[PDB]
Amino acid sequence: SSIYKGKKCRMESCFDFTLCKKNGFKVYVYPQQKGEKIAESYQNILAAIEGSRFYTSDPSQACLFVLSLDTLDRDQLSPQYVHNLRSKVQSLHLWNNGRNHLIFNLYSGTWPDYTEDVGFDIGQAMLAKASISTENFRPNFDVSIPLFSKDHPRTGGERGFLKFNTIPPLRKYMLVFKGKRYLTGIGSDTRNALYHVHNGEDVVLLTTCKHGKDWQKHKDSRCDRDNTEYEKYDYREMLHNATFCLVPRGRRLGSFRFLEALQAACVPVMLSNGWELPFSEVINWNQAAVIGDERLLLQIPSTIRSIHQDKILALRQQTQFLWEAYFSSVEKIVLTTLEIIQDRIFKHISRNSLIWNKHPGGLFVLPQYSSYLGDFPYYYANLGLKPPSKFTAVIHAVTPLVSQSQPVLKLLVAAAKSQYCAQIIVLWNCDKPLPAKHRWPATAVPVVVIEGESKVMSSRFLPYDNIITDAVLSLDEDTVLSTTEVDFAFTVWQSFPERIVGYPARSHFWDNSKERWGYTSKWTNDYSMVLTGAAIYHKYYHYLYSHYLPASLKNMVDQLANCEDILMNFLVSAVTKLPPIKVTQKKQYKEPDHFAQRQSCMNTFASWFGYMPLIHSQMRLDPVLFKDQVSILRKKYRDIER
Amino acid sequence: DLSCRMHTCFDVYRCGFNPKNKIKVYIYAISREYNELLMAISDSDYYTDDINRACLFVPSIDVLNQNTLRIKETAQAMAQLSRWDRGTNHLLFNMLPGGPPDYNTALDVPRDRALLAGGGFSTWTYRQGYDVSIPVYSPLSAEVDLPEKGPGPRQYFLLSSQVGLHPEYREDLEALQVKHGESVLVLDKRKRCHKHQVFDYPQVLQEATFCVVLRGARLGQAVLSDVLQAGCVPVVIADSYILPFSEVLDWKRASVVVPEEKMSDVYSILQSIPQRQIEEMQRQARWFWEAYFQSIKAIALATLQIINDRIYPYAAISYEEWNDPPAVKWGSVSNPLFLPLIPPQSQGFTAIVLTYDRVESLFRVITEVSKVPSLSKLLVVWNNQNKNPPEDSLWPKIRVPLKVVRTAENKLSNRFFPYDEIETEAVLAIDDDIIMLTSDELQFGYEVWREFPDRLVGYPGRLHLWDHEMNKWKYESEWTNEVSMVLTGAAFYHKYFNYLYTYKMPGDIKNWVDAHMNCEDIAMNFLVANVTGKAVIKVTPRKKFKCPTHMVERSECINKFASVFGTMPLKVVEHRADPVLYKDDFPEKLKSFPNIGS
Ligand SMILES: CC(=O)N[C@@H]1[C@@H](O)[C@H](O[C@@H]2O[C@H](C(=O)O)[C@@H](O[C@H]3O[C@H](CO)[C@@H](O[C@@H]4O[C@H](C(=O)O)[C@@H](O)[C@H](O)[C@H]4O)[C@H](O)[C@H]3NC(C)=O)[C@H](O)[C@H]2O)[C@@H](CO)O[C@@H]1O
Ligand SMILES: *[C@@H]1O[C@H](CO)[C@@H](O[C@@H]2O[C@H](CO)[C@@H](O[C@@H]3O[C@H](CO)[C@@H](O)[C@H](O)[C@@H]3O)[C@H](O)[C@H]2NC(C)=O)[C@H](O)[C@H]1NC(C)=O
Ligand SMILES: O=c1ccn([C@@H]2O[C@H](COP(=O)(O)OP(=O)(O)O)[C@@H](O)[C@H]2O)c(=O)[nH]1
Ligand SMILES: O=c1ccn([C@@H]2O[C@H](COP(=O)(O)OP(=O)(O)O)[C@@H](O)[C@H]2O)c(=O)[nH]1
Ligand SMILES: *[C@@H]1O[C@H](CO)[C@@H](O)[C@H](O)[C@H]1NC(C)=O
Ligand SMILES: [Mn+2]
Repeated sequence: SSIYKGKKCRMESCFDFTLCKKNGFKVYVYPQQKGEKIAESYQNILAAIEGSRFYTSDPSQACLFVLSLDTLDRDQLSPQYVHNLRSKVQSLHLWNNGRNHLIFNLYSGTWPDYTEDVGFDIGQAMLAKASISTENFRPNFDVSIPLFSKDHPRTGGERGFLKFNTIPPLRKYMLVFKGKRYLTGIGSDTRNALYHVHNGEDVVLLTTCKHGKDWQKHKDSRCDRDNTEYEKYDYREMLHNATFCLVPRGRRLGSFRFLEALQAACVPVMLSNGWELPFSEVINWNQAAVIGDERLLLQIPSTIRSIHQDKILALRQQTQFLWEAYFSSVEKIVLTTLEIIQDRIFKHISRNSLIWNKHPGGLFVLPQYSSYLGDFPYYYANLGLKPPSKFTAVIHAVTPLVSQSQPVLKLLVAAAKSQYCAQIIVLWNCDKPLPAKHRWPATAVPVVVIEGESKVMSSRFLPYDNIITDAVLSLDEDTVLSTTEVDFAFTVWQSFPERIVGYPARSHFWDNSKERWGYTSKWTNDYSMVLTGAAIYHKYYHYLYSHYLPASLKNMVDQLANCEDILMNFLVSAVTKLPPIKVTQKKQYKEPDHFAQRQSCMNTFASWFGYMPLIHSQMRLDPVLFKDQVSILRKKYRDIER
Repeated sequence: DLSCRMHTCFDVYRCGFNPKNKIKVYIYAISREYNELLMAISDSDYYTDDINRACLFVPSIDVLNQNTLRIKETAQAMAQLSRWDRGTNHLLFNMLPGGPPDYNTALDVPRDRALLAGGGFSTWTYRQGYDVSIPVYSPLSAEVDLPEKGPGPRQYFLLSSQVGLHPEYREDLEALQVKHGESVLVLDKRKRCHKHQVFDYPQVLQEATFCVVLRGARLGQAVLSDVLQAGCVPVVIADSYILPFSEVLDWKRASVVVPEEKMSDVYSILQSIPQRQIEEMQRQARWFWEAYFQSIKAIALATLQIINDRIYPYAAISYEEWNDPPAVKWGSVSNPLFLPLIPPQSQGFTAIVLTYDRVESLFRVITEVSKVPSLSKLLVVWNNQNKNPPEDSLWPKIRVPLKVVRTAENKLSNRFFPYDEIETEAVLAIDDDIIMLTSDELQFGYEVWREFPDRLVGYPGRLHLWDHEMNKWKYESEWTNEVSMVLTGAAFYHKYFNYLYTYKMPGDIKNWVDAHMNCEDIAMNFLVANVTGKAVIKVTPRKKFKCPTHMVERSECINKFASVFGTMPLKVVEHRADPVLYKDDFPEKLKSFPNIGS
């Protein structure tokens, strides 16, 4: 560690593992001094870290420290550059040569020969710099982050551009580009040679020489012709009409053009040689982009035409997935950086490459639950595995057991008679003590009763070790069901394991009269929420609710004693990007303040997510031969109609 | 030189672009392992004879063994190769990068810019996109052919079979053995002995669930190949070491890595791995051995493939093509239309109607399909070469474009051609005798297809069952509580499925269906279930489609198709997607589709 404690820093030498030493991996942010100008982008990064689940206020507990000084822009000529930063960071008591420090940086270098002049001496801190060259990138230490402007959304999302997936996966043009060319300096070599390849039919490469205020002095013969054609085409309309969007190198290796290319669904053909692509340690960029060498600039159209239709289809879908998962907002970027850091501590608890490069993505797949891909409801097709044929019933009881006619008893035996059930868990969250053992009716499957330590609605979504099946049938105390209904719901779940399969569908909407989201429970022609009161879902969503969600939302849920099912559906629709499944015609599965709390919850969840992840759907999965004029001796699920 | 990456060190003027995206390798005119490596490279497609057209140069010098290297002489020979040119695009293979004075975890030759493919790489001596980490080939992999033991429970849980480990490692392992006992089988000094008890060294590794791999020197041991061959999940406790072919192989699914300092807690780490994950890791270890660790030929081919993927990133082979075992590959899916996007209702669908001597009923199809609000374009495939389409005045007046396409041949595959005249994503392939479908039913089918645009949303309900008596598949068409097929009499599906039928259907299924003029819908459903990996979605309770030797042919069709695919890609479901608020006590006006009933 003494030999390589410098530019050759790695996570196993220039990083103290003993500070985390537990399942708690926390990140600490230094206080702000109320005397320094702060750019809005670094403030957004700081707010995203502070609002995260990795944030703690105790420097002793945390094992990752974030500076409050603005290190985003290190260009001395930039208006957001902060002077006297070396002495200002060396005077920090917690610096410790920057041992567990993450430094966010977006720009570096002055006018002549732009380089990685970060300004101060970073020491041992890993820098999450934006435009990192390959030879200046520490592989298992640094994180290559995208270059984003100050207008990048804090928590929302542009939601991509590809709303049609039509074959053949080609558009009007094949390669497009419209940006400035620099007649003096470094980094315009690849931009001054685009007229060679420009043809005007499908390869449209537009440039303008107007840079700064003295561009007229150094102009040449070619600039007059090129500048005339510049106004012919609109840049936003151009990226949306090309199968591939050229993303060359400007002054620095990276550019805003990469993220716009990913968003516009056009597969980026990066011509920035020696650019460590954003999050390259976890993302395979051969699946979402074409990497073109700068030396072979003339052969680019040929290599582009050689790409087959299937490859183009895959590339477009993959770039859209990467945008929607990791690069959509600043919170996405910082959470991705923190999780990439986290995966490097406990090696046996990490996300395999199939997790990062596939739906739903690494943000929503937490290895602390299980590193086995079959323990998740998303990777059944990628393996040769079928959904498990057994499920565990969890009953949330809040009323005491006073009479044998209570609905919690008839429901417990109802789930037992099903051929798929493995066991039953009765979460007893009542003020009265636990009922007698003989009070539980005899069942084929074992019955386990757990008395909740904290009688809050978030306890019903805890990852209990007593659940031995990947599937969970979550029922309330007042849930009325038949064995046939449970069997049908589980069989339907077996085709859609990543969703929530349940009876009570509820919908959401936007109320323009109040400019806020609205919760609807009436019979509507469409739905986007099926409540957890009677629904089947993978048990990984329990871990997701327990850990991924912020403490504030769960605390509010506990305080109001409501909105647990709404939040669960929010999380499921966010992870899956698919609407939930409602089964059968069951309109009521039971038997003014509630609605207001639910609507406030919906608005709060939308504010935290930055958008509405719930997706409408106007179909339900009913049994074949349901209410069909056939002899009743042929149907399988006879009792559903009854 | 560590500051040597592809974008600067490599000379891409030598291999710009080829119609076949395979780089060319030249070999200049010696241990037997290197002879085998050169033979493997020579017989591959990468081999070329013209020096000018080559992109990679592999010298015919033994660099795998460094204990008898004579580094000065080897460096002088590398310079003397007369084509070194500062090692711009040369490749060197190594397996023992260490020195008796000190082990640098890299080759000690100058190698100013040459590509290195060495067994032992630390994260400091490794260039990310430049060098390739190769396995340390074990002669035991081919010298003794261990029986292919099936995955399952083993006599021992954790095991360690290494000779001459560091005393700290031995102390930690003995502490674990005395703390647990009868499970941690630490072995000492081609036979291993615990305490007066002898195990067969290659075959004892088959008696354990997890296997311990440590670092004594060169940072990479030959025991990894033996552990992979025996099937046990390897545990690597080298602090700073990258597993071979880590660029393309997913070792998180085939190994467990724990730091050297955190060795005393290895048992608690391993007990957190469920048994199913253990079986999967064992399968992946065996797959890695038979595909990459088996022979010097496999390692050489893997290295050349990785370097080719670096040179031509757009043509690199997939992750599944790298680390999915053949059983998994047969069971895998790799869905092409995977992006969870919901197409807007602003767009619509194109209706392909295949007609053959039903002119009176064909216009009924046109005026029934054209009434739906979301129809974009209507396409009629006139498959009869003896009767011309009626006069354009005879065609009915509709709100959407209608065009007719003449077919030079009479085939049932003419329904599934990717016509450039189709501009939308969805295709409503409907036969000429389908009239009973109302406008609302077709609109509901389209709406359900929007929520499920990667499947086959059909209105006919079919099934297939297994005939135990005859030991063969049996076509089914009776009204049953199980669906496996939806016929193309009314099917919403992606135009990519038309492309797949026309250009990618396996075997002679297209030819056979054209010859027998039957069973095109079955073939389409088979292809959709094979490529998408999930079953069809049947919509509506409607089952009848005719208002006013074939079946045995359908059974033969199913049997032949199952023979061609080698399995039954179809899946059985009970999904009859219906409109919500179906058959409820609700006003008819507010219902989305209040015209579904049969
Ligand atoms: C309880 C009660 O009163 N039930 C009545 C129903 O039984 C009755 O339905 C009848 O069921 C018959 C059946 O076996 O399902 C059905 O026979 C045929 O049904 C279809 C008629 O077209 C045939 O399906 C054809 O199969 C072809 C194929 O590819 O194999 C397709 O190409 C054709 O497009 C398709 O039409 C089916 O093969 C027939 N069955 C068999 C075993 O061959 C009777 O027609 C039907 O009457 C209904 C009718 O009103 O009433 C009650 O519900
Ligand atoms: C989708 O269709 C493809 C074929 O187009 C299926 O691949 C085929 O799957 C079968 C079933 O495993 C393979 O059969 C096996 O062959 C090996 C020898 O190759 C034999 O030893 C085994 O006993 C078994 O019979 C077949 O080889 C394979 N074909 C190819 C080219 O790989 C695939 O399984 C289908 N997928 C689904 C989900 O149905
Ligand atoms: O006509 C144009 C050219 C560029 N840009 C934006 O400018 C940025 C990069 O282009 P520019 O040439 O200004 O910078 P460079 O590419 O030279 O680094 C990106 O955000 C582009 O979206 C734009 O909006 N319109
Ligand atoms: O040589 C032929 C005969 C029929 N068809 C079409 O195939 C479909 C199936 O025919 P149908 O069910 O009407 O009768 P079948 O031939 O199947 O008994 C119809 O759309 C016919 O127009 C065809 O393409 N070629
Ligand atoms: C780019 O595509 C849009 C469709 O969104 C179209 O309106 C526009 O005309 C296209 N641009 C050109 C130059 O044709
Ligand atoms: Mn017919």
